[PDB]
Amino acid sequence: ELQLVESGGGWVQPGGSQRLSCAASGRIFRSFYMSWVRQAPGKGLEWVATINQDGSEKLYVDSVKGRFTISRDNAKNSLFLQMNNLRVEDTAVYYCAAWSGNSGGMDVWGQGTTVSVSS
Amino acid sequence: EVQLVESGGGCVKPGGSLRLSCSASGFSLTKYKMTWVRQAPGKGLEWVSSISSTSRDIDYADSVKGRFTISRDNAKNSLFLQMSSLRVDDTAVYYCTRDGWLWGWDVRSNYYYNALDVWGQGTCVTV
Amino acid sequence: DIVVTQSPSSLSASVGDRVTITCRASQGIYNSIAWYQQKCGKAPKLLLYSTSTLLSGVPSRFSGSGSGTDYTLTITNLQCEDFATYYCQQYFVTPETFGQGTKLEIK
Amino acid sequence: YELTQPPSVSVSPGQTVSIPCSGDKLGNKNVCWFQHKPGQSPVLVIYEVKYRPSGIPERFSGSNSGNTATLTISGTQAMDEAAYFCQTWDSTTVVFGGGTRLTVL
Amino acid sequence: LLCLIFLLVLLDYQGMLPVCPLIPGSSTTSTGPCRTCMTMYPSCCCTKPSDGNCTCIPIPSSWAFGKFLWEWASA
Amino acid sequence: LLCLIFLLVLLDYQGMLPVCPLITSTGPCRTCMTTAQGTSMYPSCCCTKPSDGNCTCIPIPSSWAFGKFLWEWASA
Repeated sequence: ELQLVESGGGWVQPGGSQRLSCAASGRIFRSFYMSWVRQAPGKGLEWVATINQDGSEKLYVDSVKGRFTISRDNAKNSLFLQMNNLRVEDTAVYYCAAWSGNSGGMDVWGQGTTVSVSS
Repeated sequence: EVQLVESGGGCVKPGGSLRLSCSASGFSLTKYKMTWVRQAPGKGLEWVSSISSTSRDIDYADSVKGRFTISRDNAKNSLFLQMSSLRVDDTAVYYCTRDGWLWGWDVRSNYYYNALDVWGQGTCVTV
Repeated sequence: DIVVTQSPSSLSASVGDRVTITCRASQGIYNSIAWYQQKCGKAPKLLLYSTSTLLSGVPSRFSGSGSGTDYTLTITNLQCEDFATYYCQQYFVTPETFGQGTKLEIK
Repeated sequence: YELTQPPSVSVSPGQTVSIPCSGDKLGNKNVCWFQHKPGQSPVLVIYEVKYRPSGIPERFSGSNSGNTATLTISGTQAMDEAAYFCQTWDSTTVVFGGGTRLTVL
Repeated sequence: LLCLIFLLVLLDYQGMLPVCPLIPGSSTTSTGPCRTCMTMYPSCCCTKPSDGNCTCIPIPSSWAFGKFLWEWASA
Repeated sequence: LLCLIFLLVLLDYQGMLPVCPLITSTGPCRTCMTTAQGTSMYPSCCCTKPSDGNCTCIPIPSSWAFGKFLWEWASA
């Protein structure tokens, strides 16, 4: 199948920046919508971003509108989320998700990276 | 986001020549038939020219037939309209639109006509 | 080569009202009429195509009807955003003739 | 746009339960149900109003009545104890429910 | 074999072989969930992960299989 | 002709020919995926609505779409 692994999540001072990288394990990665969904500690899942196959359609949630930038390297089979001007409420476990063609939702998920934006 | 941005619009002496360059972002021009629509100041919309997906079916309006020259570049993803010998009656805002999606060989009956689904921003040409 | 008359030239209506715009082609275009909305000094946006199909971002208030040569665009509920000029275009055969345009003003 | 779920529901060791999911006109939207066990990545359980992906057991089922989606688990075991989120799109942004931490005694 | 090929060609010319187009990546038609066919001619649809609605494209009425093969061999 | 027939059969087996499963029962319409070459999505359903009917979105078979369609057409 398709396996996604998140990396680059870690502690960062408020107002800082991060670049979470999601490495895929297949060439089918290029054929899927790739989304970032976060789960904050003590809260449920929250969608963050979504990018189409070509990368020409990037969608973000209003909480991280403008602050985050999702972009994919199809040749390298990776999906990066650049977080700029992070906030205290951006502390969460971020998962990359693949909208596979064998399901109507995102049925491929990664382990997740625990971004901890605090002083 | 599907968007078209044209350029090359400005004041031009009568009998001169201008070239309008309409780039597209968010999609590709390779399989779409592109169209030019102008709007004279205080007048209505008017079709100008239309080029097929592979530059085979070129159509010009009877008012601008012979002078204008429409040409696409799918590799560069950009439409172009070379205007030659502009009369004083050619001053208008030109919009580059997207008329029809090709599926199959390049014939007018192999297109899915959605009637100019996305419009450009419009470049003013003043003579 | 197809004369596509559009009527009325201009019409006023209240803030909430149903307004119908008629478009009569010279000859049959076989349900290949499209309705575009052009606001104050902006590029027209496609509202309807194939005489019935709505477009993404278009409010559900706009609707289309008619067949053969006579087609209608109906706005059941109006709003400040509905101040624009509406054009009907036939794309049944080249050249793609547009309508003359109707100016809609909220009274 | 807000999806309203119960904070938690109670299940007998082998009984059937139904996790509801309120919303504004959910009858005209696709609702995907996930399963986020603590410490594990979310697992898609239902990708349409009533359709399950490959490998998900047949016990899960989905329904959408009026403005309320529902995930029904029949013959719930101890391996269904997790948080279930209903996901649907408002205009172009996907929205998850508040979570329904299923409890199996 | 040859008769079968000619029969397939004849069925494809009449539009009886519903080999449907690759749905365009950028379709502006207003839609909704696939279970609500807001568009209807027989169309091939896929659920768009962005807005959650379905993007559809009608089957070509002239040569569906031929057009699909042409577009497959053109890429 | 034999090479063309073999190529068509191979494409049918791989799921490269999205033939509608119509010769009903509504089915899932899975998410859009682009093909190997191109920005166009690969269809997953065959939604069709009659003039006075309902939605019938039957998913496109993956194993043999064209073969299953031909078998259904012959059987009906």
